[PDB]
Amino acid sequence: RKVIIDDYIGKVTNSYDNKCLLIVAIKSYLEELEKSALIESDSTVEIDFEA
Amino acid sequence: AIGLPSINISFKELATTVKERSARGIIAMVLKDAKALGLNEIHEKEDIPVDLSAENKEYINLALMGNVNTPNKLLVYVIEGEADIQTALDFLETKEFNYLCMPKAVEADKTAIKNWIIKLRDIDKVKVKAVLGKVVGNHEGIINFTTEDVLVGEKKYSVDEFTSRVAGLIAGTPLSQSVTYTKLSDVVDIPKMTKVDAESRVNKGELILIKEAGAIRIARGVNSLTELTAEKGEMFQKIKIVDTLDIIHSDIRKVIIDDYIGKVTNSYDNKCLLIVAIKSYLEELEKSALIESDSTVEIDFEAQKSYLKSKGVDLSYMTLQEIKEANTGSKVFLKAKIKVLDAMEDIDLSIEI
Amino acid sequence: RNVMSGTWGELWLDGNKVAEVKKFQAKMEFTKEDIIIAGQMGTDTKYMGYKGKGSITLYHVSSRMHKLIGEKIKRGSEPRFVAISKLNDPDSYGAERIAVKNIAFDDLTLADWEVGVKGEIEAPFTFTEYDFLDII
Amino acid sequence: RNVMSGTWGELWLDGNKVAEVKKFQAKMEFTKEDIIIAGQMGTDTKYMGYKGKGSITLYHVSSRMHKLIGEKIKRGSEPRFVAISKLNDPDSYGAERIAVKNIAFDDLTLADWEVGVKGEIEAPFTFTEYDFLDII
Amino acid sequence: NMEARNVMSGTWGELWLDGNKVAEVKKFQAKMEFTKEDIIIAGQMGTDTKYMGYKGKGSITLYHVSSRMHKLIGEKIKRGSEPRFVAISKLNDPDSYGAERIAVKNIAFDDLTLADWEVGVKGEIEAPFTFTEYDFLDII
Amino acid sequence: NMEARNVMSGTWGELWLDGNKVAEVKKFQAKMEFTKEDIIIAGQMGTDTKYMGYKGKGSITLYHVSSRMHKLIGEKIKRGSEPRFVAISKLNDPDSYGAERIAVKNIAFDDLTLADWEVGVKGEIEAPFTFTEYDFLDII
Amino acid sequence: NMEARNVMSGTWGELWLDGNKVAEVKKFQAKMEFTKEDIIIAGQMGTDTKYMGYKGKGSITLYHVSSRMHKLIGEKIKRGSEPRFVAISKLNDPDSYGAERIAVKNIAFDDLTLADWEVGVKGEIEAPFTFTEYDFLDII
Repeated sequence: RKVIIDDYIGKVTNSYDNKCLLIVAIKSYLEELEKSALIESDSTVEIDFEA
Repeated sequence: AIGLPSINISFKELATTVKERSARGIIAMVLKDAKALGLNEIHEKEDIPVDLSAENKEYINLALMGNVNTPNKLLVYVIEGEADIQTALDFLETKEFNYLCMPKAVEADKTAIKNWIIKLRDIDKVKVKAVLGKVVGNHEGIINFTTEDVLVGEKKYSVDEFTSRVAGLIAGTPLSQSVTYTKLSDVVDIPKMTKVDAESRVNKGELILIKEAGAIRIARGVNSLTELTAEKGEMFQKIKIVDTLDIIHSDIRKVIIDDYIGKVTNSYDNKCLLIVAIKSYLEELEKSALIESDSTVEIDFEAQKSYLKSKGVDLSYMTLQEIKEANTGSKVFLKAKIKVLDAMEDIDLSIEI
Repeated sequence: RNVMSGTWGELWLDGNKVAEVKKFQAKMEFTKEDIIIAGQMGTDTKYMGYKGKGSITLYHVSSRMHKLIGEKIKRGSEPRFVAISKLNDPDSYGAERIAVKNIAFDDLTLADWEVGVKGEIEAPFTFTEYDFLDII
Repeated sequence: RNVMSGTWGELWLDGNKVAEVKKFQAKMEFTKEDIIIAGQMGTDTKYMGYKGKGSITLYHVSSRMHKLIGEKIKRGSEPRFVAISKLNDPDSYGAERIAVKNIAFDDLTLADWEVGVKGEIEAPFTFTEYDFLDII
Repeated sequence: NMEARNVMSGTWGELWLDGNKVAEVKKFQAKMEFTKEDIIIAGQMGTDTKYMGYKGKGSITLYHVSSRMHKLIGEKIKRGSEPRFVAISKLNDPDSYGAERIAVKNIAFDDLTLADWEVGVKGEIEAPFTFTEYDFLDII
Repeated sequence: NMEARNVMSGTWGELWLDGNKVAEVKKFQAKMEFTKEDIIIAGQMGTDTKYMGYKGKGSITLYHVSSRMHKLIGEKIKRGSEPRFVAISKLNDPDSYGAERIAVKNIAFDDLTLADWEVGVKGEIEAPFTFTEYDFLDII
Repeated sequence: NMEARNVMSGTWGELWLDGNKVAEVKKFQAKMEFTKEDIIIAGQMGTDTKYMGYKGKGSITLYHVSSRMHKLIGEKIKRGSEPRFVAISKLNDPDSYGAERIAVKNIAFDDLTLADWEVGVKGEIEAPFTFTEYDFLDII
């Protein structure tokens, strides 16, 4: 929540490329959390197709 | 309207399942009880009405066990202790389903149920089937299960009561597989039966249980249809073939009834267009390996001939093309030929020393 | 005995009847390879496939082809159609119908006109499979 | 029912109406590649793009093409134009207009004449994109 | 006996890779290269050879319909583990005398193609491999 | 399932180099060359191989619209420092099943083309490179 | 942005050799070949390379209008002294975004063509060379 609020709300245009960049940022945060061995290393992020 | 900007993260553990239910397979049960009257759909075990008696609970629990996958949905209709079956049947006409069974019943009511099923299949051309206790009907839509004194646990379940488990097992089977030689873990023992008598009984056309190899298993997956016409086939006795054919027949309804009923003039050109549409639909089913290749759709010549003879038409000295070009008022006759592969049930191995 | 005249010809394209059609034509061309077998002067051939080709010719009454394929061609997705041809000469004994499936058009004619000449449009096409109805 | 006659044809080139025009023609030709799929006798095709082609034919009333492109061709910069074609036969129900954009001409005809013959000029061209106005 | 129609055509082949049928297949080839050493024997001019072993080689070419080749080995190669596959080729021409089927085992691939495209050209992917064993099934 | 329309076309690709989209791109190619050593095992005729590593290779060809390639590395190469880049290739054909994207990392270029022109011929520039790592993004 | 007209054409180039403009020029090409050594690092499968230097190569092809190439180096080569030249290439296409100019320095030629002719064939002379340094002037 803090990461999203700080740099993405209202400062970028809602395009597909920006969505991919935000996905990459979230994936990078999860990978950082991986090295501390809090979760597993199979994390995946993608577009919620059904919603 | 527009609200404050929102960022919400949701955590949910969608991993709570085992023996997942199949998309296909709907069972409808009608029951006699004093409470919970009306339709009560049962998606799973946790949502069971509490006001029901012990007998209905046992029957529903029996019907809740499948072969590989559990049935998609259960429609339980509850009737009062003294009531006629006509009201329940008329209410069920609105609903759609695949199989229908009634655990507690009498000899006279089974005749009404069989007559209703026959009328629905023939007059209305809606493909549904029912599983009945001891009915000797000669129709592919009727399944009679005729073994007695099944010992599930410590109770001598009646044949009509075990028709519920039979229907659940039938609904649970996937399309590719059949119901032959499937073992029932719950059943303990069966009354004595010699091999030749069981073979003759299943030859007559019956659903039975036998003790073979490791444990108890279903002898064969035949239907109640016991005589074959020239038009009818020997493949119509098998349950799996009939189920696939009825699935296909129900599926083509979204092509036929949705658009070509009441919206298009009945002319031979439109008949040809509809034939082309149906063939193009069948090609996709062929490409998914559901049915075999080389399936043809064309005008039913004999039925059209009979309808023409019914009215005042001299069928003599008329060309076959002239017969086909005839305008049959507001009815269309079509005939299709498709093939379905059966499961392995017989093996003949020869060994040379 | 009489030979069918082409005046009695009707065409259905994509489920719509084409009122104006001057001619229709569909053909299957085979692919063969020359094979020479030792000890034989005559040369034999092996059949290895076939190709479907055809064309339509219709008067420029309306803008049918554009409404059919124009935007999808620009977008990058090519549509496929089904066409039905019927030939029923009253003098001849019977009729004949053919269903041609998986049709793809070779080109699009936006505009073509000349002074003192009525407009005509012809569009070649290629197909893969056919089905036969009301065989004579 | 009547088919539009080409006598009622008008052409706008670069925003100027072309008073003398004998015929106008524009076409889109597709690019296809043969693809053979294992297990199938018929051969299928994949669509890869298209090309725009066309031409004009006009009487030699004036020196329009030179004033259009002559000096820029020598200098080394190639100009692009937009052409509009309108076909409105009073007998037919409606009219039809097309905008053809990004036009480039294939050649330039400095002079051409013969004894006893009125001069005519025809200039082929290639285009990329089109836009449709007043569809029938 | 011999006739033109009896010659097998490549359009009628099909290939199974790791138990899954591959429909977008263009060509398939397998071969065995024997190893032979020259030996000169006194008193004879003609040189004679001794057979010592064989090496198996081949390749598969397929239309770029989907990214099938990546999912097989892409992640395993980086970690340091090499997988081995089994391929089955069936050639069934209606005109010829029946069909022949062969299983090629212990297949290991030579390279992985991450991306290959050019403007105006259809995509294709070719992958060479090496094998060790084979079986005969329904040989003519 | 398999159909002609499903084959991907190269006209629909695009390439990002160092975070900047390259519009004048003609073709892009990447590949991974495995390293294998022959091993002869006693008692078996068929030779078997052991996998030891891989080498990455590729190239980019683009129209000579602008002097993009000089500004990247021309001054750095003379001084003795070698830069490393990241390229992303996306292939999105409307007919095929979606799109596939791949990131190629640690790219080092093989040569720099100062000038290349000929009378009557349009200009093109091709640059080969080598890489070490890769990621899979939205693979089919 | 990107359009067909933006591509540079070789008809618009020109070349200055030793301060004198060469009008009878057909093509000009210069390139830099980097030198890289393979390095295997323990624990990683992908091989990595180290950049050590570069080598410059090129060539000039021109119509045989006059005996220009002899007067430059013919007499000096025999005596044992090798001259060095400076070349400037300018590519100025009106449609493209401006022009780019490059100076190639320390040019030494590979060979000298005394005579080359054939009946029915127009004459041409091509001379390859090697260089060491370069400048950027008005790069796009």
